[PDB]
Amino acid sequence: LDFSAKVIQGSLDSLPQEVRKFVEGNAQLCQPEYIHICDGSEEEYGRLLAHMQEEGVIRKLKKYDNCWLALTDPRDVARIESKTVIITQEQRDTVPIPKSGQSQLGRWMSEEDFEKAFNARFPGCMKGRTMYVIPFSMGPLGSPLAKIGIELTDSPYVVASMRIMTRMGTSVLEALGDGEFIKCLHSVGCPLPLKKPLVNNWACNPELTLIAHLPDRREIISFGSGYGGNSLLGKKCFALRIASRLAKEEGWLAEHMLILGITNPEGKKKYLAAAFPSACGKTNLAMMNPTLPGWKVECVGDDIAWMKFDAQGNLRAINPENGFFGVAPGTSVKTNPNAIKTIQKNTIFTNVAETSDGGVYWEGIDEPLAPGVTITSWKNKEWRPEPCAHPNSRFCTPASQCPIIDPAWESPEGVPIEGIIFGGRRPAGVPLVYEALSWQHGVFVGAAMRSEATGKVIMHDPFAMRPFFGYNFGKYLAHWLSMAHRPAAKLPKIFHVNWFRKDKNGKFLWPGFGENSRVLEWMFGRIEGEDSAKLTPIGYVPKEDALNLKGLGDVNVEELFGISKEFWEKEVEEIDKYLEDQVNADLPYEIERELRALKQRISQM
Ligand SMILES: O=C(O)c1cccnc1C(=O)O
Ligand SMILES: [Mn+2]
Ligand SMILES: [Mn+2]
Ligand code: NA
Repeated sequence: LDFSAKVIQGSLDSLPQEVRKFVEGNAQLCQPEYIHICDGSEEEYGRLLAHMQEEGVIRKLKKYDNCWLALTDPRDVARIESKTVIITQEQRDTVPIPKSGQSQLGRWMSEEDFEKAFNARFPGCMKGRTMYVIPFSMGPLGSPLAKIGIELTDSPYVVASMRIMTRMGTSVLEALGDGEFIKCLHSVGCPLPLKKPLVNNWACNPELTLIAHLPDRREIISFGSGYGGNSLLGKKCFALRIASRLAKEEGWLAEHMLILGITNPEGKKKYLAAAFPSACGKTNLAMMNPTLPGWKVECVGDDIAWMKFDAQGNLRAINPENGFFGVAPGTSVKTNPNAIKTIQKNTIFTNVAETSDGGVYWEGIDEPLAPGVTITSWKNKEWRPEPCAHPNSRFCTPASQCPIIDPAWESPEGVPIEGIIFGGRRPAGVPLVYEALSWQHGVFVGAAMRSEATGKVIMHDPFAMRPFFGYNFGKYLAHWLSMAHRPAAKLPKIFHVNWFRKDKNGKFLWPGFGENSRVLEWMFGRIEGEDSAKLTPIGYVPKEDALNLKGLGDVNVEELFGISKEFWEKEVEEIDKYLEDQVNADLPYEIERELRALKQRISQM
């Protein structure tokens, strides 16, 4: 009952009553050998890294300043949606009841089934291991938008990564007090003595992997995987799934959006948010190096945004994270030079390749290696240019190290969002940029998002939230629409972008990268009320010569902004059937109305 004798750091007595209960009740259940209450200190961090190094769990990267490499079990390398569930009394609160097929907008599990699953996994699960108690805040410590969690885990890798990806340690505990917190429980599911072989010194249990959310109990319970999205419970589980439910209840928004600040040559600054599918491109835009002279781009965050209208009706956003857990492959000086600078210090890498001189390597890194330098792949074999890095391999780096981190990125009141950008991977039919005709149309544009996966398949990913909805997507849509009836709400301009448009030959029509600053300039000007737009059936596009195309030469703007009736007829039809099937009885009136209006404008082409 009393686990005081097994505490190796901190004190049960010093914790708040409800934090003590959570820790102890789970210590009784999981049966850890020790309990380690994290203080978040450098001493704690450095010593835990050194200990993972002793046990072959991580390798130090001698080329850089305090960087580390973990290579995982090939079976445990990404989020598993088919094993990710939300528990509520009624299925319909978690997912809309689909008309004809299976739901693509979430996975419900009953309380009864979950309790059985829990009981078959967690008892004894931490035997012989340390239970780490991680107090963490999501958002700047003083922010009224910030929310506090306690994560218990038996993985040192999760602890170190949480120190980066959240604000972690003693000060969180002192701030929390007798307040409320999200209860976060995680185990890798490998009690000692090990029943099964350990692969690549990476403890996991694929067969029993389960990532569960119980919003009504304020608990996140995750078993069997050590990989980021499944084990860093503050991130997807808390900051999108639980938080989007809380957001709905409390009248704010929790979204899968990057946040950047952009300043023009006359000193005026605006903040924008953007939701793109997990098929990334977010971190690139969030850290964009703008080519346009006199423009500046600074990063507030690259993944998640918690947004709330303030008393003045401004939509205020914070980044609830403390770091960047970005996709490593494809990251280069060319694609994201700001990312390269960030990750050369104090960064934990996972499943990337290692050079013989202790550097990192991945596909699309585009840095020649000196003759003499050989490469060891993420699978721990020598490698010759099978990919040297796993395609979902990662870097985990502090946000404060980004050389263009926004000076207001930790401001407790957040930053005012004046524009919201949706977008996706569309080779055909969708213009480079357009602007929604209204808030209601803008919500429909988010609802309608489609993107080509990596023959090709084009999938729906509404609001970039398909894997992340905390609750019924229809009600989520209703929640977005309600904002139009909030008292002083200054509703931001909604835009949609497609970097991926190809010509007949399969070649990109837009150069992208830092040239995307040119599209951001147009957005900026439209927010200022400029007359730079032309009306089309799908929304406003830049009118003749509105974009700055100087220094690019002859970009084919006709094709790049071409809108075909036959394509868009097909598009609205496909969207109609998707919303009817997947949202069904929960599709709000106003979304059906936007659908009809779009169909109608197209038919008149
Ligand atoms: O869980 C992930 O893989 C993940 C990790 C970091 C940022 N985004 C994602 C995502 O899928 O959107
Ligand atoms: Mn993401
Ligand atoms: Mn309305
Ligand atoms: Na390993």
